Amino acid sequence: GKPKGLCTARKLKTHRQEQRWNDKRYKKAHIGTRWKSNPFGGASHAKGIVLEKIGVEAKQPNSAIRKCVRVQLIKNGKKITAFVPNDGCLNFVEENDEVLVSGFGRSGHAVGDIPGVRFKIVKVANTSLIALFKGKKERP
Amino acid sequence: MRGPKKHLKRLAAPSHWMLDKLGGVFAVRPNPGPHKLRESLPLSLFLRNRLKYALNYTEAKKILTQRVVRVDGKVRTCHKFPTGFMDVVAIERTNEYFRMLYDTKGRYVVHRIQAAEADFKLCKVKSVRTVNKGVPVLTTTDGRTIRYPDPHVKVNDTIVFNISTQKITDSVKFEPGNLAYVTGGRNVGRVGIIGHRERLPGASDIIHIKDSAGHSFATRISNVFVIGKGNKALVSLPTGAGIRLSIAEERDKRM
Amino acid sequence: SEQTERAFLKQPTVNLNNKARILAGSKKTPRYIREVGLGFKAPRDAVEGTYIDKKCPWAGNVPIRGMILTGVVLKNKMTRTIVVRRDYLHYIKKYRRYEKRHKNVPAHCSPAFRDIHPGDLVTIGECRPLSKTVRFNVLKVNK
Amino acid sequence: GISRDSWHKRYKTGATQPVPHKKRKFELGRPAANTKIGAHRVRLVRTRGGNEKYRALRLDSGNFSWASEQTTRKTRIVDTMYNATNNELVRTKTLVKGAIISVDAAPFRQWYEAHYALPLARKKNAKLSEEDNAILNKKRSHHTMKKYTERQKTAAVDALLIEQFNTGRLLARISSSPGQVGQANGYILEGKELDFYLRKIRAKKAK
RNA sequence: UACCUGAUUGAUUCUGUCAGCGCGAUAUGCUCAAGUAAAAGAUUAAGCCAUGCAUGCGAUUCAUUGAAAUUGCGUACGGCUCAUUAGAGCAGAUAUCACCUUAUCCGGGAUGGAUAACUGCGGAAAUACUGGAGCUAAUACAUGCACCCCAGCGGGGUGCAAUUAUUAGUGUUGACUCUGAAUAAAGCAGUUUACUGUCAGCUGACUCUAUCCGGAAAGGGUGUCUGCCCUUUCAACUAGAUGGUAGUUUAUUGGACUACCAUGGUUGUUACGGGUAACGGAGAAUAAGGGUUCGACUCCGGAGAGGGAGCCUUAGAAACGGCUACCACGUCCAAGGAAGGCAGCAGGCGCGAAAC
RNA sequence: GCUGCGGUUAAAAAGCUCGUAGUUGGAUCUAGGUUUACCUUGAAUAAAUCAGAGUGCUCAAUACAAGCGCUUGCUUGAAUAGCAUCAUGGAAUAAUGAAAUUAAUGGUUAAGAGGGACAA
RNA sequence: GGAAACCAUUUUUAUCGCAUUGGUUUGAACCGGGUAAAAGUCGUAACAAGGUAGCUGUAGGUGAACCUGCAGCUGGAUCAUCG
Repeated sequence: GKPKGLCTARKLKTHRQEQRWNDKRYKKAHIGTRWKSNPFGGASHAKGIVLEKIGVEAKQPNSAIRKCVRVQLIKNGKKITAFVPNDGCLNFVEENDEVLVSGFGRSGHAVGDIPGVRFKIVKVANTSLIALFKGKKERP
Repeated sequence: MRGPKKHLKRLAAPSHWMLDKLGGVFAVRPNPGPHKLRESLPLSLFLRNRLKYALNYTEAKKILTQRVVRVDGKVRTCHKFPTGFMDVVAIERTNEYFRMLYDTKGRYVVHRIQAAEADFKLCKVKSVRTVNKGVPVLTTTDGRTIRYPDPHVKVNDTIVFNISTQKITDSVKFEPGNLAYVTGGRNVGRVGIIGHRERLPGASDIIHIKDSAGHSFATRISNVFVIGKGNKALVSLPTGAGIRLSIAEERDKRM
Repeated sequence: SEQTERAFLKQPTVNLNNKARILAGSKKTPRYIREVGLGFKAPRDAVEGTYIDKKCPWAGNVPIRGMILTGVVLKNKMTRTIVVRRDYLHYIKKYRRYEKRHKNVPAHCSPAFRDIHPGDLVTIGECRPLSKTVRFNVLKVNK
Repeated sequence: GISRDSWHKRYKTGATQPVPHKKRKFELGRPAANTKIGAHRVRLVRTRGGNEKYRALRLDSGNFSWASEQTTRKTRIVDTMYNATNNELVRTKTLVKGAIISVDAAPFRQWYEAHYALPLARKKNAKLSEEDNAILNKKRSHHTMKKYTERQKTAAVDALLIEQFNTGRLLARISSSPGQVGQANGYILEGKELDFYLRKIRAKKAK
């Protein structure tokens, strides 16, 4: 059982702090290497340069080739793989393009049947991918 | 900072001045003088808000440059002069005399008095000492120093000071049973009869005061100001007689 | 015995050399006691004594003002200085419980208090900075 | 420059302290005066608030005091004899507070003879010089002689002081800080203090 | 409003997380009738900055009302930013019997010589650069107008502040080596209106300027008690370090510093070290209660002005829209030299997801 | 998870014991007919913000105003609530101290606590 | 008597040199671990007494799962066997 004495405040506080580190959320939010490990460095979006277009085989039981793109981030030069959402939108993305990349939705974890991809494309050539898909705007 | 400060932000201004929040970034900073910054009121504010004789702070200066306002029998032309507690402000042109007194809430009011009242004021004996040449003096809480006072006058006592003759007239003694005004603390603006005195040697003594309504309240001796012998006040008091109305009683009285 | 240093120590406000006393032959050297105050009695060792210490609250020039604290003598190994340990309890609101805390307060121990030992309860009065760390003077030994 | 800040020191526990700010003017120091025996030389120092201090670099005349007789005479500093702090100050003739020095005895002897109308351990075979006679063998009315006769009642001077007067140099102690007030005012040693310092000087000379 | 719902199984009950769901911050997509308040280059680059502005206004008036210049006062406040910083800094209480102060309050205390504007002569490619020659003012500069001793006939000294020493004990404070009263020398350089305008009737009354002493107020420097992040893959740390005496320095206390001496001081009640994408607080978001997280940012306190260091002037600065140097980086040169500091407002470049 | 989690099998009882710091510690002194700790009440305690009183900014978010006569005016609001220090009272609970010429001269009991002795 | 340049020295001390040390980041031949990925190769270790019950600690060996020795456990395939 936990201590219950009237003069055990130090033990209770110190034990709580010691055991908070065994918590994934607390450790993930206070470890100290978060900025150097996260590709975005704690940001929500990041600009990058497209290096190549790749296809990722969907996980089972699904079958498809998800059209992803390899990007190098400008702010730190780290390489990531980002998903190009919507149908036939890989055509809009040319090699050596400036793309805005955002998280995929699950805070650094893969989403759906796409394995190992944690980012998606929001803008290409300073144009919204959704706008291009909907026909609102055209390629600069 | 690197030296003395000359400004006073509106939000940093004393709350009891009751300035409006959105009335600019700054407030008139009282000059040093007879009264403490937190327990005073700029002569500019007196005309701007309490009296409404001046619409703006250029008009306050215009009024005061005419040499028409007397404080303690002397003409003051500085709009930043720190008028404070028990100060006689005389506007000769309009033949108006006020004494700066505290409301029960703890705010300065417009207490209009007559010439007989304006001829004098009360001061608290802050010190009794002997200056060079072996001459006795007493120093009050408003900075005044008076030479050759009655040897029976001690600290914390009240002295009636004649503005016309610059002389002490009477001395009321700080002892139990005398009327007393509260100038600081949360009991500011309250008037009662001095009761028990807790004598803390190395600290500030504590004074218990019971008002005419039977309400008791304590405070620190440095906030107590004797204003009369027994129960008779040497000066008049604003409407309320220093009776702290309860919050329910205030609504009932309003209705 | 009182003079054991490289300089002659004497109470500044006492004229050891007065013609009247010298001619009378009086060997009785007057001693200055300042009567600390706040209801504190000058120890008889301070009143009738030959030691000179400019930092004694009674035989010295150290006014006592500020805070009056109490504690337990922890160590007496310095020259006329002791370390006072003050024990208290700190309350942590979240846990509604206390924890033991302590702080050491070095204080100047006048030679008037000759029977000072680790364990004795003492009272200390605040004074002006006497050294880098000393700002308190022993006033009473409750033992 | 020279600073008096408390930081830059360790803490009671021995920890290094954080530097709070750049050196501030109000915590400055200045070089020591290091007053020496020599022709009068006092410089003026402008201090905080517009006040002033008097840094004495060289001093020769000191305005000393005889306590038992309750008088004060201006004599001349001859030499430095003893210093509790350090011997280098004695050897370099530095005038610092609490320093034991040798001063001229003649002003005090003159005052004594003009005040009690008695010799001060005058020589046992030498006739008084004319200036001495002008104050010793002077002749005035019995009305005035009454005053001197009364004061002669209490005139015994300690033997240890008489020995110093014989040599003509008096052991004095500087009671002011020449670097702050610009003067070397002090007082003549006598009694247990005189015995203490005499014994110190003789022991160090013997060594 | 003290709340849950989907997902492991053929089906079941659990543990358990993931996902959903409500609010807020920042960015961003698509889209936006008129109005009203209103945040807004903090995050990274306390990175770099073209160009404009952001600090100027009684005495002295032989220029033409008042220019120019000499004085005096202010520019130490205000504005910005959050880099440093973990007994630092801050919050509450509290000392300064250990101290410093312009402006503001209360008491007390009709002398002489020279220099600018101005005239004139010049140098430099170039500065808010300056040397000579001839005048001339002051609120500049200088000068300043009852007790002790000797002798009780008579001679001297004694203003304020101030150095040292001594005497008796006129007020206080909880307490004073405080404040008063005396005595003695001495040097000490501060001070007790040669100001402006004057008015009334030899007699009066003011404004102004200058000026010290004592006490306030306002501001500041330090001192004390309590609280304030993570970390043991930091457990022992500390040598001016802890204390004593004498001095020095300071506005003042103090190992602040020096000489001699002692061996001390902190620590599992977490010292010491390390990290911080750390300025502290008032506060902000969320919110049964208990809390969790944050707080660069309008108010209060602190710090800095590219990085360090040093100082002049002053009441106040270790000032940077002050100077002096070095470091880094720029600007103009006729190559001899001369300069610069937007983390002020507005703008520019970089940086970036991110700001007129 | 202090309020307020869980550790047989789902993650989790150290192989076991001794032991310093820490934490926690039996009952017992005026029932009847000296210190602390703690609690109560006051004092000292900037605004802005939050809560909250009043007040038709046309409502609201806001703001701190305003409302009446008749002209030379009267009366107003701008409240109140929101660790450490000092003092006051209370004496349960929990620590802590007293004694190894007269008087009752001065040692609580002996835990279905613990240790030690003695038996066989 | 006042005083500028200049000289000497004390102090604060930027800055520059080596040197030592702490903290971050990072190249690298080669040597390895982990994870992920619709339909590769080799076997059959485990789940039934999984065809030699399984597992723990330890030691040795073998392409690989694994095998074997020693001492334990039942989470066993026995809650039991007659005195």
